[PDB]
Amino acid sequence: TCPFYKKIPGTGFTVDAFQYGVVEGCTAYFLTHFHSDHYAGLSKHFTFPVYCSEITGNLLKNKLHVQEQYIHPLPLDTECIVNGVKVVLLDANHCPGAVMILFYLPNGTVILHTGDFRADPSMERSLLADQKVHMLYLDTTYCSPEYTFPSQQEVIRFAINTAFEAVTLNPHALVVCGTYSIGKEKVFLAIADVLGSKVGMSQEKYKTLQCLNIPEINSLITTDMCSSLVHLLPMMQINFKGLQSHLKKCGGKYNQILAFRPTGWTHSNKFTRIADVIPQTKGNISIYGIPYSEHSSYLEMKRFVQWLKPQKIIPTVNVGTWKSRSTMEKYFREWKLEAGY
Ligand code: NI
Repeated sequence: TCPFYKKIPGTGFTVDAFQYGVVEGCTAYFLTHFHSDHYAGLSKHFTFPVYCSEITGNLLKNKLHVQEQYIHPLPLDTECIVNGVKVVLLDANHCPGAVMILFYLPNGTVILHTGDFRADPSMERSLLADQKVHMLYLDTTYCSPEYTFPSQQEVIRFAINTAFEAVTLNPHALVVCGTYSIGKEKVFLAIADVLGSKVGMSQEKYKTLQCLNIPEINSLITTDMCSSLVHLLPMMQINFKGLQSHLKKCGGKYNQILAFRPTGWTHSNKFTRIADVIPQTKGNISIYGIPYSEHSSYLEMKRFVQWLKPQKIIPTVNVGTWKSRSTMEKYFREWKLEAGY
């Protein structure tokens, strides 16, 4: 059944709750972003109002064929009325079109639902600064102190310098980048930009990217693989078997692959710096795992919450085990005692 952490009290609303059938008493279904664990259940047969960002609405229409009459896109940073309740969508610094949702309940309670987010100090100067938030529905994906990772900027700097050096040493090297969802477009776009290439990809992936309102996108991507030296493939294909196979397909245009797998966290982060990352190599194939995250680190999450000072926190991730739930509740209490709220 629909879990309680997907329901917004005092409303008829649910958040990211499309796989339970008809949720009894739900008058409006919000969708924070277009990732499959969140949209699971939507299709062209859905006949209830869906509230979301413009970008998420483009992907619902074009990829899932949800009918236009049920898609209700809202602008960001704008007070809107939904079934009689004031809401605001805020940028979540996750993947394209990803939002956080502020609900202003008739009784005076204010609720923030983060969806999936990567907390950032810039959020401390949004419409969040303007009033008190009583309840926080929090993306706790990396809510443990072992989860450190570098800034997105440091990671992109590493990838750009690595690719540029490899291809300048060998003009017959191909660069490959893995993907299985929207998000992390900076990795492959930044590398293509430094090499003066477009990124080549499948028709299905090109269609997905043309939904994202990225400026000058027609200048950066293509379905012509032959004219491109940065290829996107399914993340599943980013291994030695899959990459050897792909190299055969390029008809001796290339004699070397340099591949990037943008992982979330991997336990080489507890020891190794970004400057010190090395690839796995077999023959003329090298694979780099790079820690490009679109979720908060433990420290970024802690700063956000100690800034916001909510009265109650409801985790939305890692809620399935008692040991996880109990550990998270211990960090929340530490945070509150250290900061004094
Ligand atoms: Ni997500």
